[PDB]
Amino acid sequence: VDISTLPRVKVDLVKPPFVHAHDQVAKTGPRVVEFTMTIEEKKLVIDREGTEIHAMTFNGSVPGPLMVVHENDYVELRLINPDTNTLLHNIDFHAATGALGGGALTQVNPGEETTLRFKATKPGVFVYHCAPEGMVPWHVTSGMNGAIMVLPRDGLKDEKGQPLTYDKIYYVGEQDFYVPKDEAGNYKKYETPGEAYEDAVKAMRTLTPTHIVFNGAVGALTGDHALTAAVGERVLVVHSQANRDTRPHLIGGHGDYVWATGKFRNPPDLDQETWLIPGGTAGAAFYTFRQPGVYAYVNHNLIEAFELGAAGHFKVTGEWNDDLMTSVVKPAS
Amino acid sequence: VDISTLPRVKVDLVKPPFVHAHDQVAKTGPRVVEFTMTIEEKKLVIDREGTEIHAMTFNGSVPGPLMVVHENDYVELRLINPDTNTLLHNIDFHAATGALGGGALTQVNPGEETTLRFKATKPGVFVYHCAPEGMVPWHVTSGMNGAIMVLPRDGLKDEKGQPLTYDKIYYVGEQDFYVPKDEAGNYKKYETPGEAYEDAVKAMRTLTPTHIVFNGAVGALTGDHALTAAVGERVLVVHSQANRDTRPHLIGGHGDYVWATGKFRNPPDLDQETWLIPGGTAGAAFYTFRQPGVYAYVNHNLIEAFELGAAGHFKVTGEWNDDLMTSVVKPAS
Amino acid sequence: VDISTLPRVKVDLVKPPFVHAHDQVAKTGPRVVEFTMTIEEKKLVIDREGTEIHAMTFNGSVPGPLMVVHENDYVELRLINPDTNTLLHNIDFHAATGALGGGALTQVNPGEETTLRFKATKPGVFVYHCAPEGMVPWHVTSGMNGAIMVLPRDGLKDEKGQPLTYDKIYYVGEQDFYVPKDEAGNYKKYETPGEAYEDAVKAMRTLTPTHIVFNGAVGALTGDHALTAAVGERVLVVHSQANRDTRPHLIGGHGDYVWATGKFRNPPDLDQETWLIPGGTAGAAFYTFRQPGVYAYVNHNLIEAFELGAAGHFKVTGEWNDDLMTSVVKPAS
Ligand SMILES: O=N[O-]
Ligand SMILES: O=N[O-]
Ligand SMILES: O=N[O-]
Ligand SMILES: [Cu+2]
Ligand SMILES: [Cu+2]
Ligand SMILES: [Cu+2]
Ligand SMILES: [Cu+2]
Ligand SMILES: [Cu+2]
Ligand SMILES: [Cu+2]
Repeated sequence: VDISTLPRVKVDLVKPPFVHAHDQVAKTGPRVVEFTMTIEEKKLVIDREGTEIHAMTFNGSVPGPLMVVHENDYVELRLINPDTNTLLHNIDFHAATGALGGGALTQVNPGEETTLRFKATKPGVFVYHCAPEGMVPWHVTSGMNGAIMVLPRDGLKDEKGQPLTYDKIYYVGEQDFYVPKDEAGNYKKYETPGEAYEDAVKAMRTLTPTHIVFNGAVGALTGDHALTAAVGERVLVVHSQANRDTRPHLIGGHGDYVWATGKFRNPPDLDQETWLIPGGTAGAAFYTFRQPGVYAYVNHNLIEAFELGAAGHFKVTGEWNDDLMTSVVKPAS
Repeated sequence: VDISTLPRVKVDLVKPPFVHAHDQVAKTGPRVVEFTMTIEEKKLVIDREGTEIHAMTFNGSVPGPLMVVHENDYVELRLINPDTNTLLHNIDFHAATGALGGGALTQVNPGEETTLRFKATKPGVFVYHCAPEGMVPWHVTSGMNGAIMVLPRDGLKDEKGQPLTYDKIYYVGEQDFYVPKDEAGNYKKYETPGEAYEDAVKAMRTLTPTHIVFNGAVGALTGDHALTAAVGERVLVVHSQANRDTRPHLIGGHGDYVWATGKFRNPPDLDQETWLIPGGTAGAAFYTFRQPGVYAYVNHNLIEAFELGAAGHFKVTGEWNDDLMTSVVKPAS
Repeated sequence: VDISTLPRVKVDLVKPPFVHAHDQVAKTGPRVVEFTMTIEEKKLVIDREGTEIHAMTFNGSVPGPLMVVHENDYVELRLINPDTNTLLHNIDFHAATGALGGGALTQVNPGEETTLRFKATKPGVFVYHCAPEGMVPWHVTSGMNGAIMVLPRDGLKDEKGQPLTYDKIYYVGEQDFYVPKDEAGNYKKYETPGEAYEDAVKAMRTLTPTHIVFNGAVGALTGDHALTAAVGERVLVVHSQANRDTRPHLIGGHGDYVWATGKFRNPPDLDQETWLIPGGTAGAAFYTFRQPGVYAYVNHNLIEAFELGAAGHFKVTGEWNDDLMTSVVKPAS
């Protein structure tokens, strides 16, 4: 088919954990969906101690923004590498077929741009990430990854074929960082990317992250940036991990319907407490809130959550249900 | 509904790997099921070398006892923290909805008790664990975790909707411990919990357990404490890991029906050799023994099993089936 | 039944990643399928640096060869330990029932052989590995593992019960090695297996592989030994990991149908980007190629893939489909 005869729609992306507006059920036929992202190398402070790294980002954030299309739409990405950056970059979409997910066709030096198009033939949530030949894990574990959601044209379905419709969606990107340490255990610091590269490789080869964070920093999804919901609201949480396994858990809730490995032609797993998202995968969990208050959303390696950073919060408004849970006798002597 | 109009039944818990008596198919309507647990901080020897730690337990055991109810029963737990303990504790049930699984409502200092009630709205096996704000992984990885089984009211079902009925059930709790080491690699030792806390945090942050054990110690489920069965018996093995992934395997057998992530509204996976239970999850495997002899039940990271402790035994009585397996020619020159 | 009345067929094994000829749909009734393997202890160079280890192999390769039978065939293995080896060995089949998978019946000193028979009662791909009491992880992580495929008698089926027929099959064995290091980080070297044993145990207990490789060495499945396919071909990739989790991914493709934990009575997961194969398991992924070119097949812990060795290639011939993917604007200033 002549792709030039199809509608074109330009998407304006938003910063995670928020997600650009879209329709769950497709209101048009197939479209070419146009996205632009600008690569930004920048310093980021990632913990409460003030540890600052040289991050590599799509569109200025870790993770990169969530892109949303429907099955059999075409994704057309303009990828810009401005001359204020110093490295070569590209992009691999796990949603795409051919050319190493796009990476073989999108190598951009500083000062260059490119436009890639692919057909989104499989529904699900998928990782995307930079992947320059020979330097792949360094770019990925510097923050250069995000996700894309390819919705079925008739939206999501439960294990019986009945519709599932979310009221809110959030995208939680989980990032393992490998900040090199000296023998005494303090984080080093480097003057150029090339001077950093060998100790970055050394640090990665330990297979022991120094930090594991949501939305780019310890505490990013807390306080004034906590996730929010109301009792009775249906929430989809998309979670990705481009390099390392994770095991999400909503403390005080469940995943009512979970696609742990993210692919919507499969029936969801029901009533999960915790789910495994393998490294290199995006998953999605659907929950209807039943109680108000603070929830923690964590990687349930609790060391990874509470020591290394992989924990955020929901603040949920509404009525308390004492049938579902109550303190019969409050703590007392 | 007026919960006061429902029957109350008091359960008397038993020490793992055994499980209190219960009915698979509910013989009554919904009930308030009353449990009591008393927290005990105690020294435990966890390996053959004599390594002794300061464990934190529910009811004196690692893991804490398996609680069993049916879907839409109410769980009413009296949690006691005697004044012979020194720390603050609480409890989070992954089966429950609201207040961080109960933790926000059950904070008990030494000398205090509390009673929590929640409705068990989802069937499955679930973790429970202590979770005091700011000190969560330390309590969990000191042994303060167990599991609860919420049976469907009409018992278990296979992938076709047909009943599955177990003859025996066992609960295997798997515990990762992080005993601090000095530079030479020997385990340290500490005079108070507060003096231990920083090196416990340091040890946890390595993400490398020093010990990974079933039922609280190397070898606990061997010898006179091996699990037992007969040929032809249907056995359910509930397995939990509150903090770290595991991959159970019955050496010489299978999981005929497995809920790897523990939730009974899902069809089981059939004929598994090995299954992944993510950290923060309980799973359950159903097997019908077909051969007598010794079996090993392991985490099939065989280093974790045979070096670090994650191995137990079954001793199975009955007839040998030479059709299923035989030595045609015994080892010989 | 009198096994002596059944047909016998002798299989002649081939070196991975290739697989001996077989029929997907069984063309005969049940058979005794006869295999022979000869254990070989040998030196292997496993990386580009020239690191040489003392490997322990079935039939001279890491992994051992893929064996293929049908459900309810009998597997009859002659296992030979020649007197040129120095250690005791045996074999455990995860496909088998009883005697620790066969290990209790197959202990062979150098200069001995044995013949084991078992009934392959469950369809799926399964690990086999050596397992000498007390030394199990050392033999496994020295390379002494492979896999066996037990096909359903009517071949593979999709999630709807429709046939799935592969045109090509490959077996990728993934091996974690634990080469002991000195304090400075260089690999040691040892003069006998007994002198190596304690530092091998020490190295294993770090839970941090030094190398993670496909088909026995860094780069083994690249260059003149890349995997091959044509556009439109249906390929099954069997992947095993006897000791540690992995997460396979075809870079530029998908797993159209995946049995991540390898057992064919279960419906496959559709459209996977990445899948988790738990340590101690074999899995299988079915894909129909749609684009030509180079693909990388990796463990999608990208550190494990590109630093530690867990990466191979496909070279795929045929026509490029610009509807599915194209460069709209090639990289340019
Ligand atoms: O369930 N909370 O750690
Ligand atoms: O299957 N045993 O390690
Ligand atoms: O998807 N490639 O790393
Ligand atoms: Cu990059
Ligand atoms: Cu990738
Ligand atoms: Cu506690
Ligand atoms: Cu928890
Ligand atoms: Cu061996
Ligand atoms: Cu095994």
